[PDB]
Amino acid sequence: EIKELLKLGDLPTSGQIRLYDGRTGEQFERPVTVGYMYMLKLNHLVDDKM
Amino acid sequence: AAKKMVEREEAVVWDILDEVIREHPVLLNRAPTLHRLGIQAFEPVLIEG
Amino acid sequence: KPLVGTGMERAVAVDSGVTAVAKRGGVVQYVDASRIVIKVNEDEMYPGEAGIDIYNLTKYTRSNQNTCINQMPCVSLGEPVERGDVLADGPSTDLGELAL
Amino acid sequence: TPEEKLLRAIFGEKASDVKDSSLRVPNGVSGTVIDVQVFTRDGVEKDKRA
Amino acid sequence: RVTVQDAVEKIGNRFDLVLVAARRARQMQVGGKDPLVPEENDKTTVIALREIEEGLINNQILDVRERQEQQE
Amino acid sequence: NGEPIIVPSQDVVLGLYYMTRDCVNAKGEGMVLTGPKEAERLYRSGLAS
Amino acid sequence: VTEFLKPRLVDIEQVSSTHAKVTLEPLERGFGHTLGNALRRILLSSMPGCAVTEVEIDGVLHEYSTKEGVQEDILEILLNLKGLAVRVQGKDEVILTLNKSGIGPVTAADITHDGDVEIVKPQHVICHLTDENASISMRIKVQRGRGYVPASTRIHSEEDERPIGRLLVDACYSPVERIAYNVEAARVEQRTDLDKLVIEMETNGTIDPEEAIRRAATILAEQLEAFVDLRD
Amino acid sequence: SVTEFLKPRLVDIEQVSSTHAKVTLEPLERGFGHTLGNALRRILLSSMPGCAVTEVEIDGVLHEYSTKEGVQEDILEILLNLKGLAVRVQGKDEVILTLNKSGIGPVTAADITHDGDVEIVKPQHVICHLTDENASISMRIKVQRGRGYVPASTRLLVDACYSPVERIAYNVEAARVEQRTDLDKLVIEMETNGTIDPEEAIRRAATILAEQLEAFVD
Repeated sequence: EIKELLKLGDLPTSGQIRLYDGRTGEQFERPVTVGYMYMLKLNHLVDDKM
Repeated sequence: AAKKMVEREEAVVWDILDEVIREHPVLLNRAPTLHRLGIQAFEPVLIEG
Repeated sequence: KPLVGTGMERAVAVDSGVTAVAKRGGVVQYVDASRIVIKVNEDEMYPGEAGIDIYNLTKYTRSNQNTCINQMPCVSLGEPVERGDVLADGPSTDLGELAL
Repeated sequence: TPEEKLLRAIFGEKASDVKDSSLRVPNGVSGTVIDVQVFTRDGVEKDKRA
Repeated sequence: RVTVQDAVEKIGNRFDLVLVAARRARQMQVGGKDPLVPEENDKTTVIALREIEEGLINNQILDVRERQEQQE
Repeated sequence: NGEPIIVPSQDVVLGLYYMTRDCVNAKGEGMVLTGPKEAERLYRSGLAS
Repeated sequence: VTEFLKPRLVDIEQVSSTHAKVTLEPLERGFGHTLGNALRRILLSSMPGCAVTEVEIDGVLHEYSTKEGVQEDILEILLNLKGLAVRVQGKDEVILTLNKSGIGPVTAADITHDGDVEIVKPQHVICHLTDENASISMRIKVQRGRGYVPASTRIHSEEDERPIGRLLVDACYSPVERIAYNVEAARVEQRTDLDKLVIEMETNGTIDPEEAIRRAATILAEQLEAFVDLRD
Repeated sequence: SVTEFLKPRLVDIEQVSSTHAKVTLEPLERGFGHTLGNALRRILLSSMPGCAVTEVEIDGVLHEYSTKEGVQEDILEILLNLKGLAVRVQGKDEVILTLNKSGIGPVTAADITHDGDVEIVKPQHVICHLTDENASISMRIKVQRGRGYVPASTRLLVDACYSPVERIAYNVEAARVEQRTDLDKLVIEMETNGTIDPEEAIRRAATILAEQLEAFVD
């Protein structure tokens, strides 16, 4: 049901697209998983631990 | 005057500190010091953050 | 909001008291950044009452963990609400859904 | 001490006779003051900010 | 200086190296000396290891030089 | 035990394993190169895998 | 072998007011990716812009207040105003003024213009007035810059001084927001291996695409002119 | 200001040998070290004009692979030793040279005929060893001025290393002006074959991109 929902977009149904390097512009080969993880910000800051 | 200058952290005390920091190790140690490689000395390179 | 949620996110947001949940239905008489005035409908108005109830929002107050607790009213002017429905999201809530 | 009896006789500025236990922002934190609350004992009158 | 490998093999002991380089750095810092090897904007304890590296500071060379400083 | 403790741990070994593990039909098969300089010049220009 | 051909712009395709597809046809083999990626790094890195830097509001002390009769805090207003796209012409910093009364959404079109200061997106909603007797008064200090100064480093100590009611906004002076470049083979008559370069930039509106390409190429060429006669 | 950026105050060129340099550029704008050194590496690798051999015949010994007795080193290793030959050629775009040698000694790159425009930057570069008084070799090499790396499979044909730099690789470090340490520091390192010097190799390639930026700058 993810791949079917991915096919409702025009995104590749394996999950992985082909990413190009930011600095040098040549691609990473063997394509890379991208997507949207819900990343948190935990209550361990470096402003309170330094 | 040195105390008020480096409390102000003027544009010269970074030059004096990077002079001070050059070959002067810092003992970096992490807490469960099970063996002697839990304490090693490193030359410090000034980063921000 | 979490794009990939569990559907529990709305229930935990509402049941934790940090949201401002409409006790009765009605239409917003007035919205403000610190208060929401809900003109209650004739259905549930309890005939010895004055008509509206004022939700006094909690602005930039301090948490136990020294963070900020702040309520943003998500509804607009004249927007009809029901009872139970979220009018102001608490800290870490997007539209009455848990938003961590 | 000596070398203060010579220095405070040069510029003549007295001993301050009060010390400066005041409240300052701790090191590193830069913020915005968003509330000040003054609580007074009843025997003490008030001041202008209270 | 990264490693003291040439210095510890030029003395033969790792701890007496620390003591000898400490004595030389004390002479160079507060004792009043000049660096024997040219210092390439090094701190005082790196000049001491680069003087031990070139055979120019051992315990007996430092001691006979202390004899010569007493000689005047 | 006198084995090195500065063993490359996880990303370094994936890089060193990925670059040094062969493929049967990759681009630039069977060429003859004068040395490693020619090999890095061929790979970095995108002529060889 | 013979020599290198030199490119020039063949198309400035304004797909929208922001989205643009410039085209750069005559390029040598292997200069397509070089020029496209180098120009993407210059464009996404360092273009001049006019993000707002200070916002002052009459009756508001700090960013953590609520103005009476608006349904937003000051922080939501500042974060809306940080995304104010505005092109200023002859100036470098210009203090716009926002006065609005009555019930309504407060847009970017309600700002008193100057003639030499051009908002490109006037429907960018700044705040939401929700009372008839309530009204605001802003002083939106646009300032020309390049890159990204957070407000945490804009206040060095201070310029000279600062009153208790001047809010600072972390200015992202960067007009561009997305650069894609494709290198496709160029249809000319004489040669076959020559390839075109289509940069599909996505600005915020406050920059011309041909002007941005020329500014990036000027930056790259002057760094290369520092690189072109070395010193021993 | 937004008009100025930053510029390399220092450029100190270490010269480990004459065919090897390590160029450094201590102040530079933030993230610009990659967008400069990557551009220079791509130009020095794939579009840098020079000349080297492209094909050879060895007077009818045979085509692929080989069989030749009386040579000590293999053929497809003679092709390799010809591949590492770096020649300077004048406005003649293609030159065909004949290498004939007999004896037991190892034939060097000085055993070519001389025609003035062809210069051999290392005339002691061994092409073959002979070691037999009976056998001998006679080969017609074909130098030609070209663009990048043009292999044989994209074409007794040799791969051609037209580009005069053998290895170019940059690193990027950090530096500081007074308090600003987010800056870059390009530490470009390159080795040419001998066709040009590496200080001339950067200044020719950085020329070539500035010409490629002709119709947008002011």
